[PDB]
Formats: sequence, structure tokens, C-alpha cells
Amino acid sequence: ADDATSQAKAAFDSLTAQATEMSGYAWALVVLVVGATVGIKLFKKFVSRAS
Amino acid sequence: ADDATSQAKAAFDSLTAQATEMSGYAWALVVLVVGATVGIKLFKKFVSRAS
Amino acid sequence: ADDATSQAKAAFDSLTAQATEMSGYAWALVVLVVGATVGIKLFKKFVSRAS
Amino acid sequence: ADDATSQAKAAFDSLTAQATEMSGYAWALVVLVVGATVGIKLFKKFVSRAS
Amino acid sequence: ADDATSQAKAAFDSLTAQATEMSGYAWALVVLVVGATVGIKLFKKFVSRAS
Amino acid sequence: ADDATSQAKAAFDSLTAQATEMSGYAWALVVLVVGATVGIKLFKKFVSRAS
Amino acid sequence: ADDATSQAKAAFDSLTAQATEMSGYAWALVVLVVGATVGIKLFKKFVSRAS
Amino acid sequence: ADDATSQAKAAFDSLTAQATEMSGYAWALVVLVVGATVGIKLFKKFVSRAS
Amino acid sequence: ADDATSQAKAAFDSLTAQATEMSGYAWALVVLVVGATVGIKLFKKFVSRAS
Amino acid sequence: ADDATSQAKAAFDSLTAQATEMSGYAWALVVLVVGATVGIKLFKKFVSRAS
Amino acid sequence: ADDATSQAKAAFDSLTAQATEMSGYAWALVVLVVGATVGIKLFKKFVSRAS
Amino acid sequence: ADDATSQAKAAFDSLTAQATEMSGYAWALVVLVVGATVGIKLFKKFVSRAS
Amino acid sequence: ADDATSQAKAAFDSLTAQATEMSGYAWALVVLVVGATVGIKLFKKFVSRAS
Amino acid sequence: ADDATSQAKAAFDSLTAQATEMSGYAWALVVLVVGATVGIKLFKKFVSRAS
Amino acid sequence: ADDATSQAKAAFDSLTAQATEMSGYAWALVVLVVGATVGIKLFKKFVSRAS
Repeated sequence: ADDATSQAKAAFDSLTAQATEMSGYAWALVVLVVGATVGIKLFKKFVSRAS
Repeated sequence: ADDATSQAKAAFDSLTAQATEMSGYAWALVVLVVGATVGIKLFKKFVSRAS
Repeated sequence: ADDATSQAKAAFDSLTAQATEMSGYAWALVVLVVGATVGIKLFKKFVSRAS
Repeated sequence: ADDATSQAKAAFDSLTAQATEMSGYAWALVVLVVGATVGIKLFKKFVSRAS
Repeated sequence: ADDATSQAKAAFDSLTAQATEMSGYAWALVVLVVGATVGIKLFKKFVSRAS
Repeated sequence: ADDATSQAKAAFDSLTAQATEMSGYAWALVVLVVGATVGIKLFKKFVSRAS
Repeated sequence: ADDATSQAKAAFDSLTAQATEMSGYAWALVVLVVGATVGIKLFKKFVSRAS
Repeated sequence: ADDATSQAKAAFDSLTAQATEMSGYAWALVVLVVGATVGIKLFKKFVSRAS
Repeated sequence: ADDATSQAKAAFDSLTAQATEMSGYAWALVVLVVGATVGIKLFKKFVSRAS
Repeated sequence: ADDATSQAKAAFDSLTAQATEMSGYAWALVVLVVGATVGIKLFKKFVSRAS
Repeated sequence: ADDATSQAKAAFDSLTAQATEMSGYAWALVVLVVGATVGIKLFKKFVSRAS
Repeated sequence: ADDATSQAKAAFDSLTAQATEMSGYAWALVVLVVGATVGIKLFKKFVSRAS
Repeated sequence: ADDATSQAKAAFDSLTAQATEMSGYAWALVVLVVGATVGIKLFKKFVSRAS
Repeated sequence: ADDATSQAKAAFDSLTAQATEMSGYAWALVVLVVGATVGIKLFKKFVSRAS
Repeated sequence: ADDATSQAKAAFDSLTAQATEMSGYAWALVVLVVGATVGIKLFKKFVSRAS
């Protein structure tokens, strides 16, 4: 049934938009972990600069 | 009956085209998960580059 | 389900705020290690100044 | 019988709402396992930051 | 059955509280491994400070 | 399916152009860290020149 | 059926050529990540050269 | 019938030779995926060598 | 089962006490490597003092 | 028959208590595999600590 | 059957004692790899001590 | 199949010769980085010679 | 059938000898990657020796 | 028939001894795969030791 | 099976003796790299002695 594939198609479009919403939180979580590594690694840069 | 196999043949062609439509959504869903892994893994590349 | 993505969204916001709380302790721990390197490296500066 | 399909339809709506209730507990259980991985993996981030 | 989903719901709440109890031991085990890395990595800091 | 490989090919070209955009920010971030090392290391050059 | 293995053979040749097309994009994506590591790591080489 | 087992025996020999033909394409498909992993993993080896 | 979580809890307490016993040997091993660096680096201090 | 469901009920209670006895051995077997991973992974921690 | 669970219980006790025998060889194999890392890493310590 | 191991053997010989071709570029890339360190480090030798 | 286990035994001996032939190529492939790391890492040794 | 269970019992003892003969080849096949992982992983240990 | 653990035990003893043979080559390879660092670093000692 091609009417059957219309029901499955609309639900797969809602599930892939759910994947872009959760993946958007994955870009923002690695935003805050990379903010920790840039701050901390500049602290170690000052360690070697005064050494 | 060979007329019987004509009815079964046309319905199996509609069901295999339904499999290419749903499989097209499977290529696009793994498009958005691989966009999450390329973005996030370049975030971890900047972590090691400043380290 | 889009109601399903509302439950996952609120729990991912609590987990990313948990990442900023623990990362705040990572800035303060590298605060105290960089205080050790600035103090000690000024001790070595006095070594070369009297030499 | 189309009256037969009315009895089957109402029981399949109760069974699919049962699937959203149990699946809601599956989002919350993976909420608490992902809270374990974000906490623990920030502990390993502090390991490499002091190293 | 909605009475069936009441039995499954209460057992899934006990299983998710079991996941928070075991995950609490995972935060404490990575507490003691991170205590090893902070102690040992301050030993290596004294190595470079006297060098 | 070769039509399937056309959908995957266009999304892999967008993901590799995303890798050149993020990698461009990695060249600019190491631009500013190398500006810190050239400035600071010329400060230490003046230390030895007056010594 | 050996005619059956002729249909399966031609479709497996199209699927393995699809694997060489996607794998060609994997060589080019690691081309651009290795261009980021050669550029950035020469930036760190200039850091140690002026130090 | 032992004449019956002669008809079944010859068709099972054609089906097992069909399994060696398709399995030959499985060795060649994992040939091209392992060519992707050897190329790409030598790209990551150059990443660490210049680091 | 909450009786199941009692068996898992007692074995995780024995495994975390095993982590403090092995980590105690990690503090003592870096004790003897830091004794090598303090002795040897005072040898290099006498090198520069007579120079 | 409701007397029939009394015979089936008592045998299903003995079979579910058999499932808790065998599952108790599954918690203890993963006790000894997790003791192997905590011991061995602290061995690798000493590898990186002396490095 | 509870006699059935007696046969399964004794065989699961022999299989978990087999897991402690093989895991004992895993502690000894990581004994010899950690002996390689302590020896070799003291060789690199002498490299930096004479430098 | 031993004919199966003949197909896998010839493709593993082509993949290991691919590893010697890419590794040859790794010797030449570290040729040009070591040319940078020998040139630059002789520049610093002239710094101390005129000092 | 014990005659059945004779047919399975001889084919499992040919499959395990196939595993030693492919594993022999795995020792030789890591031969050429370790030749890249010994050559390149002696290039970095000359970098620090002239520094 | 209890004479019927004597015929079934002797054939199940021959089938379980067939399972120990084939499982003996499974211990020896994972013997040769674990010999590949111990050899190759010591090759990677020498990679990090010279690095 | 305890006879099964006898086959696995003897193969794990051969694999751990293979780890001591390869690790013996790791002590000798770091023998020759430490001979390079002792020779070269005494060359730099003569540089400062005539300065």
C-alpha cells in the first residue's frame, strides 16, 4: 500500500527532526567541554610562559 | 495461474518502491547523525590542538 | 513522538548544566596548579637574579 | 464484520498508549545512564587537565 | 490492559532507582581514580619544579 | 541503488565543507595562541638581553 | 538457481562500487582533517622555535 | 527413494556453489572497506607524527 | 529486584576498596620516581654552583 | 477452570524463583569480570603515571 | 523444577571458577606489560636526567 | 575454503604495499620538519655564540 | 552422528589454518607501521638533540 | 516408554560429546586470534615506547 | 567444563611467554635510544665545558 507509505513517511520526518533537536544539544554540550579545554589549556600556557 | 502471477508481480513492484522510499529516509537520518559526529569530533580536534 | 523529545530535551538541559558545574571546578583546580607554577617560578627567578 | 474492527481498534489504541507509557520510562532510564557518563567523563577530563 | 501497565510501571520505577544506586558507586569509583591522578600529577609537578 | 549513492554523495560534500569551516576556526585559534607565544617569548628575549 | 545467482552477482557489483564511491569521500574528509593537523602542528613548531 | 536423494543432491551442490560465489563478493567488499581503514588510519598516523 | 541490588552493592564496595589498595601502590611508585628526580636535580644544582 | 489456574500459578511462582536464583549467579559472574577490569585498568593507570 | 535448578547451579559455580582462573592469567599478563612500561619509562627518565 | 584464503591473501598484499607507500610520505614529511629544526636550531646556536 | 563430527572437524582445522595465514599478514602489516614509528620517532630524537 | 527414553538418552550423550569436540576447536580458534592481538598490541607498545 | 579451562590455560601460558619475548626486544630497543641520549648529551656537556 502506497497510503501505508504516506503514514510511515510523515512519522519518519518527525523522527528525523527529533534527531536534529537532540543533535543540537550535542553541539552545545561539546561547546561547554571545549570551553573547559580552551580555559584550562591557556592556564597551562601561562605555566610554561613564567617557566 | 499465470494471470495470478501478474497480480502478485504488480503488488511486489509497489512494495519494493515502498522499500526505496523508506530506505531514502534511512540515508537522510544517518546524514544528520554523521553531521553530529563531524561537528562534535572537530570540537575534540580543537581540544587536542590547544593542548 | 514530539512529547518524547520534550522529556529528552529537559533532561539534556539538566545534564549540560551539570557539565558547567563540574567544568567550574576544573577552572578552580587549574587556578591552584597555576598558583603553584607562578610562586615556584618566581623562586627560580630569584635563583638567577642572585647568580 | 466492521463492528468487529471497532472492538479491535479501541484495544489497539489502549495498547499503543501503553507503548508510550513504557517508552517514557525508557527515556528516563537512559536519562540516568547519560547522567553517569557526563559526570564520570568530566572526572576523566580533570585527569587529563592536571596531567 | 491498563492494569497490566500498572504492574510494569512500578517494576520499571524500582529498576531505574537500582540504576541510580549503581551509578552512585560509579561516581565514587571515579572519585578514587581521580584522587590517584591529582596526587600522582602533583608528584610530576614537583619533578619539573626542581628541574 | 545508484540513486541511493547520489543522496549519500551530496550529504557527504556538505559534511566535508562543514569540516573546512570548523578547521578554518582551528587555524585562527592557533593564530591567537601563537601570537601569545611570539609576544611572551620576545619578553623573555629582553630578559636575557639586559642580563 | 544459477540464473538467480546472476541477478544477485550484478547487484553485489553495483553495491561494491557504491562502497568505493563513499570510501573515496572518506579519503577526502581525512585529507581535510590532516590539513588541519599539519597547519596547526607547524604553528606549535614556531611556538617552540621562538621559545 | 534413493533416486529422490539423487535429485536433491545435485540441487544442493548447485546451491553450495552459489554460496561460494556470493561469499567471494563478501571477501571483495571487505577488501574495499579494509582499504578505507588502512588509508584513513595512516592519515591519523601522520597526525600524531607531526604532533 | 532490590535484593539483586544488595548483591551488586557489596561487590562494588569490595571493587572500590581494591581501587584504593592499587592506587596506594601508585602513590608509592611515584614516591620513588620523585626521589630519583630530587636527588638527580640536586646533582645538576651542584653542576651550576661550581660553574 | 479456576482450579486449573491454581496449578499453573504455583508452578509459575517456582519458575520465577528459579529465574532469581540463576540471575543471582549472573550478578556474581559479572562481579568477577568487573574485578578483572578494575585490577587490569589500574595496571594501565600505573603505565601512564610512570610515562 | 527445583531439581533442574540444582543441576544448573552446580554448573554455573564451575563456570564462575573458570572465570577466576582465566582472569588470574589476565592479572599476570598485565603484570608483564606493566614491567615493560616501568623498565622502558625509567630508560626515558635517564634520557631527561643526562639532558 | 582455501580458495577463499587466496582471494584474501592477494588483497592483503596490495593493502600492505599501500601502507609502505603512505609510510614513505611519512618519512619525507618528517624529513621537512627535521630540516626546519636543524636550520632554526643553528640560528639559536649563533645567538649563544655571539652572546 | 560421530561421522558428522568427522566432517565438521576437518573443515574447522582448515578454517583455523586460514586464521593463522591471515593473522600472519597482521604481524607483517604492524611490522611496516612500527617501521614508520621507529624511523619518524628517531627524526624527532634528532630534533631534541640539536635543540 | 522407558525403553524409548534409553534410545534417546544414548543419542543425547553422543550429541553432547560432539558439542565438547566442536567447542574444543572454538577454544583453539580464539587461541590463534588472541595470539594475533598479543603480538600486534606489543607492536603498538613499542610505538609509544620510542615516542 | 574444567577440561575446557585446561586447553585455555596452556594457550594463555604460551601467549604470556610471547609477551616476555617481545617485551625483551622493548628493553633492548630503549637500550639503543638511551645510548644515543648518553652519547649526544655528553657532546652538549663538552659544548658548555669549553664555553
